[PDB]
Amino acid sequence: NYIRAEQLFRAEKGLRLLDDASVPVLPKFGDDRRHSPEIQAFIEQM
Amino acid sequence: NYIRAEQLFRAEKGLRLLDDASVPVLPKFGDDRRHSPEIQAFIEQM
Amino acid sequence: NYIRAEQLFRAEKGLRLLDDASVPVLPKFGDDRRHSPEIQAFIEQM
Amino acid sequence: IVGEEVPVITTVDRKEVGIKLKVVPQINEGNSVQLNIEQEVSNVLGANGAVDVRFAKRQLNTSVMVQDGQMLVLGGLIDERALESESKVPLLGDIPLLGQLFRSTSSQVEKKNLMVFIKPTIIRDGVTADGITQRKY
Amino acid sequence: QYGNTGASIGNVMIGLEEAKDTTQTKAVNETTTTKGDYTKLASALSSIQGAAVSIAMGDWTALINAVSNDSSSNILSSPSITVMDNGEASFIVGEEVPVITTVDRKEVGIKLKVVPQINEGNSVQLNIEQEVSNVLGANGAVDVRFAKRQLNTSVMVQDGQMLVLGGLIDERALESESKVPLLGDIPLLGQLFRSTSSQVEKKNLMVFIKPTIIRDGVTADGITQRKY
Amino acid sequence: KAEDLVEVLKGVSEVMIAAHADTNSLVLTAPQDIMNAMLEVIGQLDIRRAQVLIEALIVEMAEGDGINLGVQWGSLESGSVIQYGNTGASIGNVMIGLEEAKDTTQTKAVNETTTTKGDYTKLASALSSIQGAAVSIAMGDWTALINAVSNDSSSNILSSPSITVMDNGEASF
Amino acid sequence: KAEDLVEVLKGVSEVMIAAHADTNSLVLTAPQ
Amino acid sequence: ASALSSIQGAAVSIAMGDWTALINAVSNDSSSNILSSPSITVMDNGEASF
Repeated sequence: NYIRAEQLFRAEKGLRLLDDASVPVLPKFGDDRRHSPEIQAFIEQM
Repeated sequence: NYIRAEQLFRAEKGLRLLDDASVPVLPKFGDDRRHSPEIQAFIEQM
Repeated sequence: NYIRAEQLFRAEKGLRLLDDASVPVLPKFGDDRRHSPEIQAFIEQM
Repeated sequence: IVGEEVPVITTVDRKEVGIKLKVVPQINEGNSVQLNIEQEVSNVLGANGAVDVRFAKRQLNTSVMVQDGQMLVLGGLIDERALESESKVPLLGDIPLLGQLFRSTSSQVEKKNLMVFIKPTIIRDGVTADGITQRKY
Repeated sequence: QYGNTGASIGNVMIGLEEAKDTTQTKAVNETTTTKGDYTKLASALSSIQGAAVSIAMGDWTALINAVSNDSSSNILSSPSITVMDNGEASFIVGEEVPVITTVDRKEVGIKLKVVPQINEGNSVQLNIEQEVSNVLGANGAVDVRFAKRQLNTSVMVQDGQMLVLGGLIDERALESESKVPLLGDIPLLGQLFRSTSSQVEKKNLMVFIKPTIIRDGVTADGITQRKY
Repeated sequence: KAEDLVEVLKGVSEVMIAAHADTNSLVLTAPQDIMNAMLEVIGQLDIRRAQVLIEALIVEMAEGDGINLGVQWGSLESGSVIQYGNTGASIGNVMIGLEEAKDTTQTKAVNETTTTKGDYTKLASALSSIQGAAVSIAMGDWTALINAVSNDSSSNILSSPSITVMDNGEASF
Repeated sequence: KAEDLVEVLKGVSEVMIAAHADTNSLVLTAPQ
Repeated sequence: ASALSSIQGAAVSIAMGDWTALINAVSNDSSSNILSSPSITVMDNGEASF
């Protein structure tokens, strides 16, 4: 959770030239893998 | 506590060009790791 | 105490361009480590 | 192996690079197959700088037990990178409107995925081998 | 003049004078003109990262230089190898690179070599050797130098729970300064005679491991189905 | 591990003890009493191993300071210098460099007169080593070169590496 | 450490003394 | 330049009637003071390098 906190803070002030969803951030502890927000949005449609 | 005292003194007269929270300083004896002041502030909001 | 005497004499006529508290001097016999005078002054405030 | 033998200094020696799969199955007396597997995917990269060519090599060699006709995942890698960099005067580059004139920003995001799966199939009768060969043919 | 800065006023002024157009006169009435090379000025400016601004006032040229380099890096790579109990597995995504010794083939990259054995239920014991390398140029050295961060240990992890093998937390602050001294002490005008170089570095590494025990075929199919 | 255990149990047996590696199971063959003994040894050598988290902490704090100031003198017409090696650059190389940098003229009468600009390479070689203020005050052909600098340095470093280990096991990091 | 102790105890025994390293425990077999 | 490079001090040429008297004088005063103490913590009967 220390690193995850660091990475969430990296995502709040994000890459200036790129979308803030592109910065790698650990999943919440114990939740394994998550699809990207856009990809996740796409998946629900199909 | 000798080194910690030295480092606190380094933090009182800090880096002139950078924020004084960027100088590494040992945590108080026995307290392990602390988030940065700004990061800590961010964490409480979420 | 011979060397300590030499070093105290080095501290009486000190570095001409630098503060005389910067010259290393042995602590009084048996007293182990001492904080610098300025650092010591800082410590008491906190 | 589908690939190429390339020579490498040592003298010199012939080393094989490419897609290579070396497998040693043994069959539980029905269904599940045990696999001692050594799997590599390589290719030749120029040496910069190095004494001799450098092989890009991703291999995993493990021992798995897979059901008869079902797929099982041997291996994988999921890699993500974000490298941001910046330079500025500083003070002038802080201004919101004109700051972009004094800043140089270099941002990069890399991502990579590797999965290695294996599906055995047990051929016992001749009609099974003919059934598989017929569709792959 | 200061060494903290990218380029020193000496090479800059010398370069600017070499860049000027020189004229060579021989009277009696020949006068030749020639343009000077920029190679010294080009050699002086090549190292500038930042703002280097020459303000010429009364033949005294004050060269101001200032820069703020802000860098960041964020990396997650997780390699999973699926192993038979008590069996060993190697995993490498990387490259074989030759190294003098003669020469030899040494593997660099993400590599995980694990030898699990299973407590007859739940907890898994792991003899693990884990390395993350990459090739760096040799400066100066006889041969390429591998950047290598590895930890090889033996841990005992519960069935489906994550455990932290290793880590590093590194922090650095390097401040440097130069001044006349006396003039650089003045509060208002001191910044004219000072050269300050400050730097703050920070780094974090955690290495975690999650085993999962596959016993039934439905479990392997359940994992393979989601990773697929 | 069976391999470790079989080796240990050889002596207790003295019966055959064979380690099956892949199943990590060891096969005991003995009479009844020796069997009940070796099962009580194996029972007590099979215990769980606690595991330590070793967290080192390394603190390296450096600090530095220095003040180098002095005045040098020179007259190059009849070469006479007050010259010092403590300083960044010595008045000799500086005055020589400044003279080499001047524009030289070469005259041949009868009425040819040529002019040529001098190189800075000696002056550039003299100034390259200056860290500080080197200021030449020229008074009555005596050029006094003052030089003064205060170098204040600092360093602060914390790195702590933690390796998590099984008890009695060794770990490299 | 068991390895140091087993070596030392060989003479006292003179019975089998075996050092189990991973548990750092030594197995004694002797009369009462 | 080769002759002056080695001067540490005052070298002053007084030219009088084509006789040039070169005076040279210097006082080099140096000092050094150093304390370093390394402490290694050891198990009894065990050896430690630092």
